[PDB]
Amino acid sequence: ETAAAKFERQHMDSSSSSNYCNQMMKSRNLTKDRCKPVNTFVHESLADVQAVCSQKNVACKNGQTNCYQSYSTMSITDCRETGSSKYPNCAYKTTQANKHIIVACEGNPYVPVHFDASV
Repeated sequence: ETAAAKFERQHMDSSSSSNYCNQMMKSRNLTKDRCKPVNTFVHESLADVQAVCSQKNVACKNGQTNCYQSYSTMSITDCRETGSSKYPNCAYKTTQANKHIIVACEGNPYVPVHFDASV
């Protein structure tokens, strides 16, 4: 699995409910080795998200310079692990929102490889 493929698996859902995160985090294998604390799914088309790599260049949280912020807000779902959540039964809080996304891009083709933040 490539870095680009991994990004699509972990963050893309172009296809809501209170149990969305509980179902999605498991189906996308984000709770295999451990309960991933937080994760975000983007409901926009792959083309629209891949297009962010040519948008607003901004600094990455880690200090690298290959991050890009979307010019338009995007429909996203933030997943956050609850306190009562215990592996292997990872429980998540599903929250829908419309915000600008920031992703790190790499390669040729230059595509998203890391979801940095939502603003």
